[PDB]
Amino acid sequence: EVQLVESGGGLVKPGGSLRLSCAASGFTFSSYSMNWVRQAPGKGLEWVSSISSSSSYIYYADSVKGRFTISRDNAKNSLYLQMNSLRAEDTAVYYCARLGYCSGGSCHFDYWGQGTLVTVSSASTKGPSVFPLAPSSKSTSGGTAALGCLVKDYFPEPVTVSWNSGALTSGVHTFPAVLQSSGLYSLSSVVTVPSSSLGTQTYICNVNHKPSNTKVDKKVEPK
Amino acid sequence: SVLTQPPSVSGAPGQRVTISCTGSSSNIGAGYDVHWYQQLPGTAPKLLIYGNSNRPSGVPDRFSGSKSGTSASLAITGLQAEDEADYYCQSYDSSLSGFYVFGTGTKVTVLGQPKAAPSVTLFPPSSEELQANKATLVCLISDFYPGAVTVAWKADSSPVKAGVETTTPSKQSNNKYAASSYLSLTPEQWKSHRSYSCQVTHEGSTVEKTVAP
Amino acid sequence: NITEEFYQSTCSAVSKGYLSALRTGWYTSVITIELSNIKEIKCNGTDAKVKLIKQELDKYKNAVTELQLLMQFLGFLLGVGSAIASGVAVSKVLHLEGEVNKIKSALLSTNKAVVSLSNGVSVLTSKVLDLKNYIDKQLLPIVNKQSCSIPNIETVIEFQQKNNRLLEITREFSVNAGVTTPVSTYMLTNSELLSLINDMPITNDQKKLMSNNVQIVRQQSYSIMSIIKEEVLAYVVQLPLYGVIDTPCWKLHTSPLCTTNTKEGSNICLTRTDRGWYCDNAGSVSFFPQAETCKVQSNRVFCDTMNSLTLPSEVNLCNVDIFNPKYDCKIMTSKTDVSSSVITSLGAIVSCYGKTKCTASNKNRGIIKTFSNGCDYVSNKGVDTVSVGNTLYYVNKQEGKSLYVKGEPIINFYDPLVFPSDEFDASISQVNEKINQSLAFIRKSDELLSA
Amino acid sequence: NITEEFYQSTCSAVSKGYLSALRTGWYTSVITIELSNIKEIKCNGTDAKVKLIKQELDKYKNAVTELQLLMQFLGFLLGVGSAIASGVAVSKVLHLEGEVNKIKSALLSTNKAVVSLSNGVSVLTSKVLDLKNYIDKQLLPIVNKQSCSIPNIETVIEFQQKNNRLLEITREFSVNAGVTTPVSTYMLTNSELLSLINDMPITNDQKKLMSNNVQIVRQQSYSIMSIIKEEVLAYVVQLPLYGVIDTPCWKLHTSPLCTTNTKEGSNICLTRTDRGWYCDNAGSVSFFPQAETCKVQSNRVFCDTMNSLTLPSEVNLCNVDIFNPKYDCKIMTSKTDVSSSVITSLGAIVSCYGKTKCTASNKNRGIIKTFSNGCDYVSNKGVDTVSVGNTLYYVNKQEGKSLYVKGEPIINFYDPLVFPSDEFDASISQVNEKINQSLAFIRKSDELLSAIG
Repeated sequence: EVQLVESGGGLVKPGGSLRLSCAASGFTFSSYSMNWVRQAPGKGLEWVSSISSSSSYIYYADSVKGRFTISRDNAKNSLYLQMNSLRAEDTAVYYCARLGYCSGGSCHFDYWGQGTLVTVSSASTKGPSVFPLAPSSKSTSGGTAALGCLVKDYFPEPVTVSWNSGALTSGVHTFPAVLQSSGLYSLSSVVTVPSSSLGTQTYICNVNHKPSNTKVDKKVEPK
Repeated sequence: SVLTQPPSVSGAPGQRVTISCTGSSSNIGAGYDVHWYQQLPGTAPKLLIYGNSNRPSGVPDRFSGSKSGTSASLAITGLQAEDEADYYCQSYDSSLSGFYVFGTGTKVTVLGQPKAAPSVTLFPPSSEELQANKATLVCLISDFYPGAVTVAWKADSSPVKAGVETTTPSKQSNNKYAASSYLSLTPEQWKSHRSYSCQVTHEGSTVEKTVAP
Repeated sequence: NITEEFYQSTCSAVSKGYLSALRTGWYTSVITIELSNIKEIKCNGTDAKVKLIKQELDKYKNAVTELQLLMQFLGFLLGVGSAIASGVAVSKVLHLEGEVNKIKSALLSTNKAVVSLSNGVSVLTSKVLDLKNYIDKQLLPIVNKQSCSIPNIETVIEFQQKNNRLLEITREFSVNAGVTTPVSTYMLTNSELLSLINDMPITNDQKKLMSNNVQIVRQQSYSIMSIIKEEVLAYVVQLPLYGVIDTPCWKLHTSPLCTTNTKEGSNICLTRTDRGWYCDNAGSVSFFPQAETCKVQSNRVFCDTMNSLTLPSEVNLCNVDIFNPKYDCKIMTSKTDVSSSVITSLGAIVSCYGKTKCTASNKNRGIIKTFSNGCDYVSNKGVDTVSVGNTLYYVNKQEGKSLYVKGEPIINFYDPLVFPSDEFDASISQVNEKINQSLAFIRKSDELLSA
Repeated sequence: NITEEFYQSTCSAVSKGYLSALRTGWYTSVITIELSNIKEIKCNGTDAKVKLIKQELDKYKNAVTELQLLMQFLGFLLGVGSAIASGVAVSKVLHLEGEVNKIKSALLSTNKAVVSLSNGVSVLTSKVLDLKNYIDKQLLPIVNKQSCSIPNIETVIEFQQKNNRLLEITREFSVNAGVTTPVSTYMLTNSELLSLINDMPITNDQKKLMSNNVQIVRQQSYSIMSIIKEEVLAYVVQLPLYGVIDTPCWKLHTSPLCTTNTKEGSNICLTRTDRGWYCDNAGSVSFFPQAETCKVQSNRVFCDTMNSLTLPSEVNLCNVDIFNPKYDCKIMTSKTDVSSSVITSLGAIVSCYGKTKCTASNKNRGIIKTFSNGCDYVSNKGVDTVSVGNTLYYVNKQEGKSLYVKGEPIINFYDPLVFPSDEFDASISQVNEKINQSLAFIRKSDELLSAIG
């Protein structure tokens, strides 16, 4: 019934500009107050800007005053947020939210949109760097050894990793990538194999990063 | 100021759990009402309880909220697994031109499986990366539960917190959790310090592994 | 940004563009005055300046004694509630033992402070005047003695100044039985009220709304006298808090619509009855039949939901389609083809029937338009007056665009032989069914006569 | 000692336990202020203290000049009388030349005396302020002289104080054409007013009632400007007389009662119209349809028989049997099934129709009850607020026990095919005959249709 649709978000460099759009439907729009609430990854929720039902009252959070400009078009069922001089610290998912009615102020947000992602970083498309991970029988179980290869300092997401041209599927564990302070992602991919196969079977990991048309193969031998 | 919530709350299915939302004299103590929002992971936060103590249409009556003085509380009686999510209490503060305040967040973890020890596999820097004047130590953590781990690297006998990048705990296919952590060093440091250790602490237990040239 | 539309067919006009400020609830606030438990003046000196202090002091003593004695069109469809029930319940809580004492403590050092009551609710309190400190520390030790002296006469005037506010507050309550409205500057200065509004648990928009129109807040507030004991005077102030703000509001003007036959009493009339204020509200519409309970400041509208009805959004069709199937639009009927006029926000409606003279004029050029018999309209742009016979009206000179929406007057579609001209609280379907019910019987009755 | 009963079938509530204080009559009292007919100020001296007395004296002269010009639901069934007709006849008697003199004589020695007028009635008269003696004995000899002096500024203050009461009295009269209500403390102080009540020719119980509730008496009193002649100003004070006290009173709250069909245009409504105050009185019942004209202090009720009707005791049956054969209970009909609410004395009635949201809540626990479509009730015990859609009401927190009298809504007994939905001032019998008139209408038409050919 009640619907909210965010749009316009994406990637932009620090200092750039972005206009977020939220289209609503299903109810009498020009009767309600609207709000923007954002959320950085792994952080809490932060209110950004408020706007009255007829644009007569607008307030901004003291963190973002002068840099963000809220607007509404009651005829188009639309809500806009112009964001200037964007910083990397603003990197967050931005949510469209409606202010419900209460008896006496301090109201709640009854319905929320699906949110749009705005990522700001000093970042450029880069290819991955691959390094092998030499094995040994250390912490694992009887005859099991973990070998792999490391995909470091790549951007952006995603990176696809297979093993031996996809012929090997049993025992594969690919780990989620960390977002380093440099602004680059880095992931690993390991496979558990028998101790006897170290001197016999050849193991090559196949990394493919289609955003850069980069395909890299790294042979991993023990030390 | 901002509202205070305990970050981790754990309970078994069918248990009773409470969420403390501690405010200050500039928000709740001024009389403003409190509301709560339920955020399933990766989804849009939806309204759970409004007006301190009222559940909206289509919210199970298992949820109930209270407000008194400068504190707030949310009661989830008879916990079920569809409630593993993030929960935020919300109010209004009057300081600095006014602003809607949110709580610090409560990740409710429904203990559906017994506690699982974190599995630790530690890799040294590749001989190839030492040729490129870089060093990356890979500490792989898998098959633990609940989804809460502590990553501390120790160089010889001393702790090191510079140059650490740690993934967030992610949920595996077996409904257990996994996570990895990468340590960046220079090749001069790898030979200088005698050994490097990855120390993973989890639910009052600790697993530590060490590598050397 | 105000507009207006006139519908030729329904003899009514709608003014759009206003903004809402509807009082949904109330906030209670407690006012305290530190008084001095004074006993009989011991001094009986024969000094003129002292005599003035004596008789001025008795005005204080009697004022406390006075208050000490004190503690012993379609509006008929609206609801009926006790507006001051909130303030009343609070003042009753003050009578509770121990509640008074914790108050005197909480604001002993400072003035404005939040206090939690025995029931468990937080209310905003403030100290406004300290006569206890002045009288007991500067006068009572003097008067307690046999021979007393007053030197600088300025001392007397300063006492008159401080004590005057108490006397006027006491007088207001004695003529209103402890319930006064609006709230006077005697009850609360503007400096004091804004300290409340700024410290009130309301939204920032509510703060700015109340602050720019405080005089309206005064009119929608009650000052309720509570108690007076333990060397303290207290009274609660009930404040409106506007939970609904800036929704589009519109005002409906209506006037009678009649036929234009020459023969007197042969005319039939129809009048739209749903005039008053309408404001959007949670997909519904709050309706106020008595526009007098609503105040207008600039393009803002201040009403009270106490005197409102919550109607569905489909009610609006009565202006653009009175014959819609979803809302039966209320009207009334009569054979009273009397000439009258209705002033709108951006113009004037004129109901001119019979031999009545109906004209509208400009302040500079005099008569500009002469009306025909029936229901017509004219905009305020360049027109200032309106005359119905010898009765004269002025028009609001607020600027804005007005639109004459032509359409054949709906009264022309009714058969006068079957028009129920004796119904006073009816509606479209109610008359349409009354016509259809009354029309069918003669039709069968006539056929019976043929054979 | 307060009770309240709600009848589910009539969508109305009766609050019992109250006590009476009805205004039966009037007593007239004459208030005088001794003035000094002062004209030309001879002195034209230059001095700050002198200037203040002069310009204050002009306020006195201007004030007297102002007053000298002054000398020459079912409420539609109620009567129309001139409330201040009693004061008028009195003030007209004051216009008699000898009448003014008899006043000054009676109040030569003391400040209060009863005077028999030329008509033959005894009325209480009193002087409240003496400016003639202060002005003529302390000021006129000074001002009449060429060079005048004022020592000590306190003399100026003492004059302003005595003269101030006159200006506020003049100010009240000049904007109200000599008829003020309520009677102000400027018009009559409590020390003065209680001296009247104590000296009034009334019974001790009447005295004790008025004295404990003076602020109510003020609002039901009129201050009539009479005359100002010779060297005295006089104005008459009209006071209410309560001939009936402590009879059991009860208040009737009503609310609309409608059907609950899914189709909106198909519903029919009926509402009891006789809401208001009822008080026993000599085996009869005085009825007050407009409860706004009545004031309540504690559990006492102050009304005016002026806007009352004298009803038989059987009117009480409308609450305890609306279909009784002895009193035809007045009602009205309509098809306007709109949501509304009525606050009672110990609770609230709620009429919830259509899809409007109607709930009642607690200050601590939030919503406690959600209402069904129709007419319901709830007591003030543990309930503080009530919401009907966007409209919000508070409930009285007066203590007392409430009782829910369950019963099927009476509207379910009316066939909407013949229901007269256009009657606005009707009653039980008036509705039944309108139905019987419509029932005979189709029935003979059916009978004529049945016996053709």
